[PDB]
Order: sequence, then structure tokens, then C-alpha cells
Amino acid sequence: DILECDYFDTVDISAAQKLQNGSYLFEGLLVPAILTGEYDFRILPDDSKQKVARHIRGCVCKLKPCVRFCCPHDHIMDNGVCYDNMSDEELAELDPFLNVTLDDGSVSRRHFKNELIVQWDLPMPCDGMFYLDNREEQDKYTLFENGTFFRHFDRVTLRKREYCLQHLTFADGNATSIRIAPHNCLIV
Ligand SMILES: *[C@@H]1O[C@H](CO)[C@@H](O[C@@H]2O[C@H](CO)[C@@H](O)[C@H](O)[C@H]2NC(C)=O)[C@H](O)[C@H]1NC(C)=O
Ligand SMILES: *[C@@H]1O[C@H](CO)[C@@H](O)[C@H](O)[C@H]1NC(C)=O
Ligand SMILES: *[C@@H]1O[C@H](CO)[C@@H](O)[C@H](O)[C@H]1NC(C)=O
Ligand SMILES: [Pb+2]
Ligand SMILES: [Pb+2]
Repeated sequence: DILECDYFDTVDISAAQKLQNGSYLFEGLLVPAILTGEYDFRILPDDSKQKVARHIRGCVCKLKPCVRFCCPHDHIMDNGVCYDNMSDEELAELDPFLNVTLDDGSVSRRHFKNELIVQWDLPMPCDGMFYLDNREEQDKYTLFENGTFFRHFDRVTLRKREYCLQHLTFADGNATSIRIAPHNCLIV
């Protein structure tokens, strides 16, 4: 609906402050009216449309970089399910940084929540996703600032409809740590 904006580059802005000149103030970001629009549908895993309450969405990813998350910013992915159970301790010890490859080909460390706009209301890419642990040689990947995801093993490029990132608990030998990991669909 929003001119020249893929649905997966949008965020729900119904809670944003609607200004006088018609533009919006979304979490400190000025969103021009042209980048906004009403939606009465939300794409689903199968790329079909479903109905939802007439709400206003904004194409914020064209204004500030976005991170394609699987769930709300403070949830953890537990074996493919969004789980809101992070203790204050985990929230403090978790690694909030993502390595994003920029257009000049360089790598930049970015805080997932403060330096990027977390998209969490998008449909789950599929049921039973597997996750990549880039500490293993076959699990390496590249995450571009523009949203493109590249899986090294089979050199396939995934768009925002096919992957999502989320905090996840990894085993540290005989300990445990939380880091953000990408989730892909095995057969989809
Ligand atoms: C997002 O960035 C990626 C990587 O910078 C773009 O995809 C690359 O496009 C070049 C163009 O010649 C290809 O040679 C590369 O092989 C592509 N890399 C991958 C991993 O696909 C992508 O086009 C950008 N998306 C947008 C909308 O600009
Ligand atoms: C709306 O007002 C803000 C400041 O209050 C201004 O920065 C912005 O450019 C205005 N919107 C447009 C479309 O000019
Ligand atoms: C980003 O790169 C650092 C340094 O190589 C690495 O230790 C860290 O695991 C990476 N971050 C994520 C979320 O994979
Ligand atoms: Pb826990
Ligand atoms: Pb693996």
C-alpha cells in the first residue's frame, strides 16, 4: 500500500505521534507522510493476505536500518518458539551486538535495539526453523545493513520473508551465553 515499499520493510506506527504537517514521530524518528499508509492486511508465511484492524504502518527501514527479528526485542527463541522469559540477569549478560556488513563491503558492530529498528510483528518465516551458530564453519553467514541475508554453506541469499534473528541460548562448553542468531527454514 505504501508507495514503493515492500511489506517487510514496514513497522506498525499506530502508536506514533501524528504531527501537524502530516508526518509522524516514531520512537524519535521523523516519518514523512508519503512513507506512511493504512493497512487492512498482513502478509503471512505463504505470502497471502489476511485481515487485521485498519492500522497505520510506516516504511521506516528506508529511513533507518532495520533488523529482521522473529519476536519482540526482549524475547528469546527457544527451539523455534518466541518465549518471553528472559530474567534480568540474562538481559544484562546477553550480547546485544550484530555484525552488519555495509554497502562499502565493510563490517560494523551495531546494537540490535539502539542502532537498528527491530521489526518483530512480521510473520514467522515457517514452522520449525533451524538456527545458525556461526562459531561452526558450516554456519557462517553475512547480514547486510539493507536486510539481505547470505548463507555461506550453500551461498543462498534469503530475503526478510525467509529468515529472522533472535536472542538464543548457546552452550559455552559447560556454561551458557546468549547471543543473536539467525533462523532459516530447512525446506520452505
Ligand atoms: C542489499 O545488499 C546486497 C549486498 O550488498 C545486494 O546484493 C548483491 O548485489 C550485487 C549486485 O551486483 C551482487 O553482485 C551480489 O552478489 C549481491 N549479494 C547478495 C548476497 O545477494 C542487494 O541487491 C541489496 N538489496 C537492495 C534492495 O539494494
Ligand atoms: C513537520 O514538522 C517537523 C518539525 O516539527 C519538521 O522537521 C518536518 O520536516 C515537518 N514535516 C514536513 C513534511 O516537512
Ligand atoms: C560478531 O563478531 C564477533 C567477532 O568476531 C563474534 O565474536 C560474535 O559472535 C559476532 N556476533 C554474533 C551475534 O554472531
Ligand atoms: Pb532463561
Ligand atoms: Pb548448526
